[PDB]
Amino acid sequence: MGRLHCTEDPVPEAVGGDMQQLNQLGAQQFSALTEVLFHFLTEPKEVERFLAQLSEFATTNQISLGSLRSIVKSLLLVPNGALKKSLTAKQVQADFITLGLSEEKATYFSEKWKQNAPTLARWAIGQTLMINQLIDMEWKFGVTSGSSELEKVGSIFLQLKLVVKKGNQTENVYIELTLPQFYSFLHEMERVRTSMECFC
Amino acid sequence: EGTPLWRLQKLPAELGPQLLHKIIDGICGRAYPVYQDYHTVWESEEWMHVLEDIAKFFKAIVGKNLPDEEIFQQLNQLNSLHQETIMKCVKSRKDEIKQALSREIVAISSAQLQDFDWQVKLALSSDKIAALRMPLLSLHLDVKENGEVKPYSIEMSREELQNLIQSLEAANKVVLQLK
Amino acid sequence: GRVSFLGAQLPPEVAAMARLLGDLDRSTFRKLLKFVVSSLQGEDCREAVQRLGVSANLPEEQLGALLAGMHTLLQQALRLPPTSLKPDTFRDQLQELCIPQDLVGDLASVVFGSQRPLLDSVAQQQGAWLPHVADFRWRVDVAISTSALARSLQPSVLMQLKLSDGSAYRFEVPTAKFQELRYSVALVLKEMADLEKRCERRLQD
Amino acid sequence: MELSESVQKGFQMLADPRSFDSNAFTLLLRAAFQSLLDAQADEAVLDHPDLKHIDPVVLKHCHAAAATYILEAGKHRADKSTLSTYLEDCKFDRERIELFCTEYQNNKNSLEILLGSIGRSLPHITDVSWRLEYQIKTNQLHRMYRPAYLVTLSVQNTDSPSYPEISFSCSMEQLQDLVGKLKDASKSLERATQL
Amino acid sequence: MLLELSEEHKEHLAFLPQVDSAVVAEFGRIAVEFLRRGANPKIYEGAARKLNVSSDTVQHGVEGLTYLLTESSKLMISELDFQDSVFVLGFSEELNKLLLQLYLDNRKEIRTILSELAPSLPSYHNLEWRLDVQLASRSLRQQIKPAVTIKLHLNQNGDHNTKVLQTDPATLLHLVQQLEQALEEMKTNHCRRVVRNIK
Amino acid sequence: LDAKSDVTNQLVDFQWKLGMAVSSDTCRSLKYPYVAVMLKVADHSGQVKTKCFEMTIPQFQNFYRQFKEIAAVIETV
Amino acid sequence: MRFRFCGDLDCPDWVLAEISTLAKMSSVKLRLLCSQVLKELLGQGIDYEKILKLTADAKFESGDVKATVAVLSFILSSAAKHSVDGESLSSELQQLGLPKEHAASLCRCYEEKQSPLQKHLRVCSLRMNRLAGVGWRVDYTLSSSLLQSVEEPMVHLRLEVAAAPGTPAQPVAMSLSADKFQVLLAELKQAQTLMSSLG
Amino acid sequence: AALILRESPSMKKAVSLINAIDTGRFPRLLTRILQKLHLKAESSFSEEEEEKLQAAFSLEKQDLHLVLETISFILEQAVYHNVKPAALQQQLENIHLRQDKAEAFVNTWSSMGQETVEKFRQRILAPCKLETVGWQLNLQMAHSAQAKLKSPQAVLQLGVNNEDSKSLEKVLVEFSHKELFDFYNKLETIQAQLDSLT
Amino acid sequence: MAAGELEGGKPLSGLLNALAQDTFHGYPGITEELLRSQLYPEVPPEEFRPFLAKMRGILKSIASADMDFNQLEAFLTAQTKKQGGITSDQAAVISKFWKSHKTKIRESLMNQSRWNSGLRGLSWRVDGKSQSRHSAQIHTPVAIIELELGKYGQESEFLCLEFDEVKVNQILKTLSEVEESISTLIS
Amino acid sequence: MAALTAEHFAALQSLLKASSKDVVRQLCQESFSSSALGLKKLLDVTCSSLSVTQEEAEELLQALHRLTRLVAFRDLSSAEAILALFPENFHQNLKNLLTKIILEHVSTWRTEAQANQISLPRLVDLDWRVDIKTSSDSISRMAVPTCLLQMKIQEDPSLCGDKPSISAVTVELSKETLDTMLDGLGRIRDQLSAVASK
Repeated sequence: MGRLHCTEDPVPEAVGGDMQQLNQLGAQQFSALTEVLFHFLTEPKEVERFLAQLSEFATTNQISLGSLRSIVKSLLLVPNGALKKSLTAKQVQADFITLGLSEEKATYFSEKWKQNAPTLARWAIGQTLMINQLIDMEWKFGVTSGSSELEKVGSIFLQLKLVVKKGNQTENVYIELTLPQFYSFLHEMERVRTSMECFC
Repeated sequence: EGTPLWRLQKLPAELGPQLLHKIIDGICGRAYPVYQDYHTVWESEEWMHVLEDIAKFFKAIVGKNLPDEEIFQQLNQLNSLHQETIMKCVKSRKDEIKQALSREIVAISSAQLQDFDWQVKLALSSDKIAALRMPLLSLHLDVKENGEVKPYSIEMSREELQNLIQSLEAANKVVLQLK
Repeated sequence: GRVSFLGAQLPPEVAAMARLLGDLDRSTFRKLLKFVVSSLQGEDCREAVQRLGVSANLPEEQLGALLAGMHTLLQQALRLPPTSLKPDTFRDQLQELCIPQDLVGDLASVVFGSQRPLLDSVAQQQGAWLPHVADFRWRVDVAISTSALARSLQPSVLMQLKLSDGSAYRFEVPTAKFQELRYSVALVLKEMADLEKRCERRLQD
Repeated sequence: MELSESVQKGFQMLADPRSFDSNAFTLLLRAAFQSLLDAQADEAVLDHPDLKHIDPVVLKHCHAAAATYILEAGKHRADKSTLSTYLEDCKFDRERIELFCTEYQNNKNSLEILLGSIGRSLPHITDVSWRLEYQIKTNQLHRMYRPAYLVTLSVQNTDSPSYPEISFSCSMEQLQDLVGKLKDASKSLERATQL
Repeated sequence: MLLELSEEHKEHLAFLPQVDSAVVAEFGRIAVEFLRRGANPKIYEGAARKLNVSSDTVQHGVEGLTYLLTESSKLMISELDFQDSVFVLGFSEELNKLLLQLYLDNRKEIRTILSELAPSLPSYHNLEWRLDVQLASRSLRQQIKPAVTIKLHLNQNGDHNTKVLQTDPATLLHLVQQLEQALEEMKTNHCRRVVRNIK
Repeated sequence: LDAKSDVTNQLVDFQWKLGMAVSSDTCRSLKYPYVAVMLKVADHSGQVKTKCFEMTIPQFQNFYRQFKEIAAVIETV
Repeated sequence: MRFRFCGDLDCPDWVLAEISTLAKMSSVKLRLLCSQVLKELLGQGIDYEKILKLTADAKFESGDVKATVAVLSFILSSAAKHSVDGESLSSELQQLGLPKEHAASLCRCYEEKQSPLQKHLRVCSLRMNRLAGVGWRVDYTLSSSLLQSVEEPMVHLRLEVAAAPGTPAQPVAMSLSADKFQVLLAELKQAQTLMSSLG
Repeated sequence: AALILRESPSMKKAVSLINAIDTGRFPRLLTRILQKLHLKAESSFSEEEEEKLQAAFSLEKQDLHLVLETISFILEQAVYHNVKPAALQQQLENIHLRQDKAEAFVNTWSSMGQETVEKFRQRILAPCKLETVGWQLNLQMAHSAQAKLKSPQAVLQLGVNNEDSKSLEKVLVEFSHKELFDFYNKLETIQAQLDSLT
Repeated sequence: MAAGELEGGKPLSGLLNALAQDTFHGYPGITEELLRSQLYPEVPPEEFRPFLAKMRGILKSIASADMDFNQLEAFLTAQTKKQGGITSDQAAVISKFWKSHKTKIRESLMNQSRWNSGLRGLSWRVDGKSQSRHSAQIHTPVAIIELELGKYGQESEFLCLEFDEVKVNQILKTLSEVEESISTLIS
Repeated sequence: MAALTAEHFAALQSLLKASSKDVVRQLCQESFSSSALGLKKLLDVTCSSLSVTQEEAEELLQALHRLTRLVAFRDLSSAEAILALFPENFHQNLKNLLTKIILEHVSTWRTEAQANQISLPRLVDLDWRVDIKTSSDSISRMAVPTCLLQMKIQEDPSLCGDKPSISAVTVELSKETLDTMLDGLGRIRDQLSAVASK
């Protein structure tokens, strides 16, 4: 095989045979397979759905599940490397042609990439590391009227609940602030905001 | 620049052997030296700094098991009296440090048995039968985990003890192939 | 009517004591009595019992028998109120136990002297079993505004509690549940008052 | 009694009048016993001139040998016959044998007390306390009118001296059942003695 | 005591005098089942739609009847107190007899339900014991140390819990003696005076 | 200077061991070679703590390669 | 005076009473009930509908079937605990007053099950946990940061510790040096050799 | 008037879907949603109820989720501003909700809004809150160190929830009448402060 | 006895596969009654069970032993020549099974041997620092790291860390000492 | 509310045994301030300062606790407010000294009661750093902002046990999350401004 953008490592000849099988499959079959692949790419965690739709493809086309999973992986290779490298559709199409996909079908898959890559990229960024990401926040203002020490009181306060992500776990943090501490908190958060707006 | 012993140079050599020996005993898990014997030599911050630096040096020297020509070259910084003091303090007892280091290598794992005791009982009778007359053993284990020691207890019949003995013998028939 | 302070029969411990003390040195008996009374007051004495024993040349088994029997006797005598255990009944029942009259008088000095009300004040301390309130505190607030609601003005009471075992708790309660708590407490207080006034009279009948 | 070579070699040197005079040997035994039973023991135990004239390596080796043998003799409940037999195997003379066995017998019970102190045991019950109450009314039921008991056992954590309490409640049938099974547990000792 | 109804509970019961006595008896059976099985609003719907009545009124009726059965089983009022209660409610003697029958046939079972709402106190379940003798240990290989091993079974909140314990024989004889004295104190006269007079 | 780093954890030390398993009661020939690593860590919670883990040689080599990528990136950025 | 089947005590008042409730059943039905109780002691359980249909025609209440199951399970446990024989059981039962054919009906059941029941009671005696199993791995260490050559074995041990048969075991997992492992093996062999002289 | 409701393409899609769905069944489902709106722990429908809802609407799953989410956001804003029904009707008209659906919306709001407003008003934010109270009353008769007692004792239980553990707790206390009188005086002082707040 | 007749290649291969899946891959849905009712529905349990058990024991004896095909042929020779032995066909299918399933089982045994916590994975990013309350600019990047860890059969632990360039270099040197040890020992 | 008694007044009259008024100031501030843990030490301080017995010290410290807490609770911060508490037989030369002492400390006692009143975990410091993510295990090149936020939070040892165990929390915010949180926080400002404008 020629040089590829989606992989720096060599590729098995079985991928080339599968690409000729993409040329052997009919246009409707190749389209349905492409839709199954983009379904897996966009929602791979729905493994039961993926298995259902690939079993449907198997029984529709009389293709054995081993060959189906082979041609799937052989064709997912390029989308996978394109997502890794953030490749352009031109490079993806050139890699398909290099692997052996006929130019029309590589153009079709290139267009189906063009129409999906941004949401796929957003999903993949959503997979990167975030530390203690804020899920949600709640707040309650109030005026204290009394206590065990004072019959009448003038203190004013703010309570917050912060909801926090800790891997698969979650946590709730409860805190209380005085009014001047609320003012200083909001002032510091505005200093953050202008510092964030400097670069966003 | 210099090796961590550079701090040692100030110590009077007639006080060196006791300090270095008692710190090596500390490496062996025995009692470390009392600060009162040396508070005239070092401030308490410098005292804890020497207690780190000397142990780190002796551990480093013996861990790479370097030959004494390379040790001596690694002591070109030391004064000759200290050079000879440290050289004898290494060559006289490096093997206690090596056994301590292999014990610390066993500590690179999640849990360790510190120590154990065993007791043998005869049970005469129970609320179920007046003539139970059953021999029993209790094994007590003290296992380090998460930085603390947990007590465990495992009672055994004669049959359970036999199964344990047979499986331990099966392990020993392997250990004897390697040791 | 009279009641046997030991109960229906003497326990073997007090018989074993009574047979041992029949010729004991009164000074050593007085020391042992001081130790027993101090240990009923909550102190601890193993070093004083030991140095007395070696000083008195008393074997460990004889000291144990003496201490155990005197403790059982005085604990049973304290269990009855001193009005019911009238001093004639006490002296007579110890005479039936064949205690020498000097030691009967010495035990009476424990059971009827100023040590008596202190020991009573200590005996009452067993009665809890479940921890009493240690202290209670509160804060009452008006929310005014909330993430879900531009305005609210609902009151709420924050409350915090500590218990004599060292447990402590903090919780907040809405006004309706506070009214339910206040009603329940007033009800139970009324029922307790009525029950006390019934029992205090009917047990006179 | 199975023993290490280091022990028997130490005793084979303790055997010899030229290595140690029989008085020096006896003083070295005294030093060993002190080094076992005194918590304040220290190297100053070797400072006596009948000791200090021996080579310090041999002195310290034989001190450790003596202490190890004393510990093993205590553990296995050695006696004058087995002691004399082992010392004859170590070629001791009759007087040094008798001086050993007499000093062992002099110290034996402190060593028995020492060795039996080792090891853990289950939390041990120390006392019981009870309260008796009449249940009268409750959140929903106003007619309860029934007796109940509130019981507490005081215990020590024998493994770490500290004193929790276990507390529970009994109806009269549960208390009678508990008492009956404690009585059976007591008669167990009589039946085991007469079994 | 008299189970005087609240004005709300009066208004609740005042529905039933319009219902046919056989259907008031059916509502009684449903209510005294709901005391144990819990309520089911489909019954309120069906019965109201059969009566050509609004379902809220039947719901209020049935639940007022359940509250009457609960409070009467909590108090254990006499037959004549219950009769006076339904008379001041103003029910007809047909319904008074019906309600009295519904009460007397089930108040015990309701109490066997309502007792579960008392607060949970830990309580005894069972005791197990074993006499055993220690004979050797790693440090001291002949000895004789008897003890009574014990296992205590307890429950709370309907759970199961256990404790492992030990005692010497002298302490065990002291435990027996003390807990025997606990039982003797229910035979003494003062407690028998309380139990009889404070009925 | 201020503890701007305190918002993240810090590695106090890295220690490693190389070994081979030889057998188990389930298999006479469990010839599995492995690297064990012990990490000692200090943190904003206080008290120095340690974690240990064990990984096979290909997993170790992937970890080492990933640190080579981190180095190459922080050199490139 | 005393009953040998009560362990040289007097018979409990509730047993001496409830054996008269046993006397009210027929001898063949008592035989069947005794067999089902022996199955219960062997752990096979018992079922309310069985003991009802064995007894409901004799107007047994639920409390009567429960109490007769209780007394049977008691007397047969006490019989097996003291390992007393069927003729002695029949004698003490006649001294209590159980009819001759009823006593013989109990003995014909007990005389078969006594040895199995005593074996079961020996197995069912109190235990401070049980060792369900052992696992191990032996490894060899080549080098470390702390020693550029080690060349030393190490052992991993797991004890599966359980409360009772069928309870889920928990793994006590620990690593040992080869020295402590060999010392542990030698000490356990000593404890076994001692214990084999006591059994 | 100030803006009450955000306008966006996702809301425009959702209201276009809402206009395609019938007006007949919609207010019943919205009422169930409105009944559940204050509940965080569960969906307004079971998976089988959600399935039959999707079968009735015939929508694809994410379109039904967009519908239900936007009506939830609508009701959250209606709660937050305590919106007057006519103002909500005008606001929905500016969203281009069909007039019959705007009527069905404000009739639904009239049916449950104050009730749901009150259910939001009573919500407690603290990590722990009191749930229930119960009591037991006994007469003490004797104990291991004194006899001929006559002391009444009341045990009190406070039922509680912890929202960090998500579990019950049952605190238990005793009072010797003296502490119960003191505790009652403290509770009456709390009541005096709650009254004086009025 | 039916054990001598369960020879049907398709159902017997299905049974042998399902026993390997249950015993080694831990498949929960496979049971004696299911295996019987699918594969040998007419064979009564009392005659399927003994063969089912004995063939499982043979499979365990092979799988636990790392039998090569000569040791396997010898073992199958014993299991066929002995009274109550398996048939030559049963040996042949056991041979073809081992000949087609060896590595997957052995790999499962290696994977099962967990003792120390595993490295389940590593995730990382490098952030360039900028504005802060400490200084209007900060002049260095940092690596933000997190290992995922845990014992076998338990939820994952997570351990997150921050390194500067100096720490990254020190870690790389340390790991290179490991690679040089490995390469020296395998060379 | 808890109030003084004749025995508290009799105990208070012991306070004239002070060797100097600084003793009076100290015992007032301590008996207002002291926990049940502090009373054990304050008893010995009182005995050392006044030669009283431990029981007389206990009665005096109880009387001063009751008095100072009552004064703070009712805000009896005026002479016409405080001077009527003491009975007509009280020591007037104590009456004036103790009055002026109380009227000087009450402002401090009033001030610190707003800290000693109960709260959820209280903020005590905060820190933040904003950084740019540049590369990852998954995307080789990127450029977006992130904020690291940190808070240090105290808990009450009364709940926390032996120590207040001051502990740290960090939060990471993307810009959409920060803008949403400020579209929270600003609402507090706006509603407080509205209430002040009301």
